[PDB]
Amino acid sequence: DFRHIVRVAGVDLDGNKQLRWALTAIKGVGINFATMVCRVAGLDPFMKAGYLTDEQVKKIEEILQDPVAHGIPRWAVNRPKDYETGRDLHLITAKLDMAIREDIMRLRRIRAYRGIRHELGLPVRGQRTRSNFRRGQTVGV
Amino acid sequence: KEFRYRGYTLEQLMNMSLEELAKLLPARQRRSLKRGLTPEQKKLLRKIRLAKKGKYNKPIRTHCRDMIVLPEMVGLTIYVHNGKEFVPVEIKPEMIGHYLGEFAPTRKRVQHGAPGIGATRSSM
RNA sequence: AUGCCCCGAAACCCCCGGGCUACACGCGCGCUACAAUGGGCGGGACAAUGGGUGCCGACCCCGAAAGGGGGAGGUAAUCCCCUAAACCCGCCCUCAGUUCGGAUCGCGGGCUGCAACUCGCCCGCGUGAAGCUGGAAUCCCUAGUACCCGCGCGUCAUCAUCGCGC
RNA sequence: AGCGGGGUGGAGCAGCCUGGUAGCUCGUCGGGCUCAUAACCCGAAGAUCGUCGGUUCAAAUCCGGCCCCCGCUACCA
Ligand code: MET
Ligand SMILES: [Mg+2]
Ligand SMILES: [Mg+2]
Ligand SMILES: [Mg+2]
Ligand SMILES: [Mg+2]
Ligand SMILES: [Mg+2]
Repeated sequence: DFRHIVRVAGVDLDGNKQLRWALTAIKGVGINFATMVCRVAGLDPFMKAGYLTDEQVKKIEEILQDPVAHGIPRWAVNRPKDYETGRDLHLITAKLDMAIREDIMRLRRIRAYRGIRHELGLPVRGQRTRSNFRRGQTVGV
Repeated sequence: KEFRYRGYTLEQLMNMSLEELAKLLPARQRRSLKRGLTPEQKKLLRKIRLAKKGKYNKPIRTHCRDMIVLPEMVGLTIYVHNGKEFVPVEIKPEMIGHYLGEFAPTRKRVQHGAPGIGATRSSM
């Protein structure tokens, strides 16, 4: 029955944690989204992650593939209105990382202001830079 | 490798009404278009359409840093004032939805020199 | 307000776009924390000062939220802002960079305004930096005072980690 | 060519005989105190140890050949 390690979607999950908190180890799933997927799958969010069966893991991964098709609202995904296809998508792990990298690269290609700010490693959302954001060594007079 | 904005090609974006296009832009651009264009932007758009028709074979220079880039503007070159000069901008398809002023920086990049007298407590 | 000296077709009067918001670095005053003298979820209690016609808006309907469409009463001891938080009860977490901390960044939705890129504020999902109590030094305070907790007005089309008060 | 000695932050020593931090004075940078300067107090950067191996749970130094340096002597083309 109990397993101290369970692997879901290429990530090893603790078996002693509650399922809702165990699922947060996946990059791209927070506590709220995990609770949503647990409720959609018809599983108690407070159950130990170590009591899962293979069919339940398969169901969870299937839900993670296309959450909108399984009843999750369109405003709860982490990439609505995709730039290429125009659909509402949810991404995790490597695909999420490369999507973010592609967004920043697209900004850099057209030489937009935010692209230059990303290149130079400077604040992007309009902060002041005279006092804070200091990371370096003191220069002598 | 072709360009698509929400699953639509550039030609499909060309044959769209202004109201139809606004449903694909983000919230800020949709609100700005819903409130209408300022008279200066009207004159600039008239010049752009005239250039597209095959007339007005002259450089296009403007002060309208807050004009939203539209699909019908792709392929031209526009000179946007940055405070003291007009810099050339070549409009690419991936610029749809951005303000012109985003491509004409107003400040020069900083290269720091030696700290002067009074920069530290002991130097005063 | 005002003497003298200067400019007097510009150093006067308007309009457009920028800047005062830059960033190897030194310093002042603060906010948020480094967790159990807690974090989260559900439930239960008790204020005062002030302000309102270019305005305050109860009550009904739509929306997950921010918000949207109508709209009684009020020139005010009459109507509205206005059913505060710290506090108490039950359940989960048990000393861990974590169910502590929330900086930074991606996508999407809104409001004010003639205009939101430079350079505004709000909401949803995602991401998850330093920080594990602080050297030499140094500040405020004697009673409904200090500490801790929120609220009102000024500024104000929109914007409060501020000032003056409760 | 023979004999002897040691190579330790920017400088000068500890650090090996008795193995447990790479430590002590000066120097550079930053902050305190003062109306301000000097004196005085605090913090930080800076030598992964000069290469391999033997010892040890543990040392560089305890030892060994290499890297070059320093001192003395021999040395009649
Ligand atoms: C002196 O004696 C001389 N000739 C010796 C040899 S020189 C290479
Ligand atoms: Mg200023
Ligand atoms: Mg937390
Ligand atoms: Mg902005
Ligand atoms: Mg701790
Ligand atoms: Mg001094």
